[PDB]
Amino acid sequence: AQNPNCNIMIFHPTKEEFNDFDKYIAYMESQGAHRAGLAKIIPPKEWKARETYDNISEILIATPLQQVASGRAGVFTQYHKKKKAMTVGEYRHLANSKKYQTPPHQNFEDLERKYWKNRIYNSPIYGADISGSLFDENTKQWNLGHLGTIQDLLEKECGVVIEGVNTPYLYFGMWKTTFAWHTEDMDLYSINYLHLGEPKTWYVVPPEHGQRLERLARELFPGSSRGCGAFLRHKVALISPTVLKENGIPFNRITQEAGEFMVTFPYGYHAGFNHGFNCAEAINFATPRWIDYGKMASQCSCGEARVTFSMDAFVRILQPERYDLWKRGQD
Ligand SMILES: O=C(O)CNC(=O)C(=O)O
Ligand SMILES: [Mg+2]
Ligand code: NI
Ligand SMILES: [Zn+2]
Repeated sequence: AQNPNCNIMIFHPTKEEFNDFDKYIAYMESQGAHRAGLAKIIPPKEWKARETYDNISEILIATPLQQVASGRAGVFTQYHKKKKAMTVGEYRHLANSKKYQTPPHQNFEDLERKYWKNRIYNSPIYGADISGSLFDENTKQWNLGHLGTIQDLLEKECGVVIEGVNTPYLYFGMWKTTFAWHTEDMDLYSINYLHLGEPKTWYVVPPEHGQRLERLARELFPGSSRGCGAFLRHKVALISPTVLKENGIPFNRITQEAGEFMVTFPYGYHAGFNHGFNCAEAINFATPRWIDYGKMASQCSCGEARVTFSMDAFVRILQPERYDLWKRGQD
């Protein structure tokens, strides 16, 4: 088997290899990339997402979220406090303010250390889950707004027609803005392009050891666990790499920089943080290989996780037994 230590692999497609998205995902998985739970894709030097980002200040962040932490440095939950709307311009200015800017540091490793030591003592504001794309419509390759849809994948593989659409989301980040330990909705893939700004650091557990993570999480957040058997779906728990080492949880880390794609694979748990003001775009996608992961995906039936319109149909078709109890959580 390829990639038996489950390392994060980095790919450098040629522009010829960058034409067929589905094919290159399949290629990466033939080299074992999926075993890590995450891969890096460096686009070919010829490729451009768009001409410039000169005009993006006028994008509105309707609901910025202040990420308030509770707990110890390496084991904490965060809750999202809703703030007043602001433009990307206002957000970027806020991200560069003395209160919120990235501190002095030698390298990513020094900054990682400061993040984990000082994360809980601060409340950065995130512009997350904003519907839209910054890909130019004339960008034909790896345009996240022009991928085949999950519904069409489901229909090609299983013969069933369902409602739903699937569109990209933008994420405006600043120093310390954090994404908690999670898999994608329905354990789908995700693809994330870092359009501009400072880096994003990612941690990931191999899908074949996801249950080990889940078990640690139940021990670390014992109340949350009683409340909901898929409480990582709530996207609030943080666990540091030190804590993961101490408890024997296999994992890897990598930093994504501007102009790079990351792909998460079905049931690859991930978490991470932003180094400073940036903007990423992301979307879930599926392959034939996803269908069984979707069949087996854990669901939140405590009602905290509150998920998209399009997820109804996935659960309804792939998880008909779960569908009576799950939709009562969604309503
Ligand atoms: O970019 C973020 O903050 C979170 N991104 C992801 O979890 C993803 O693309 O799967
Ligand atoms: Mg604008
Ligand atoms: Ni994700
Ligand atoms: Zn729940």
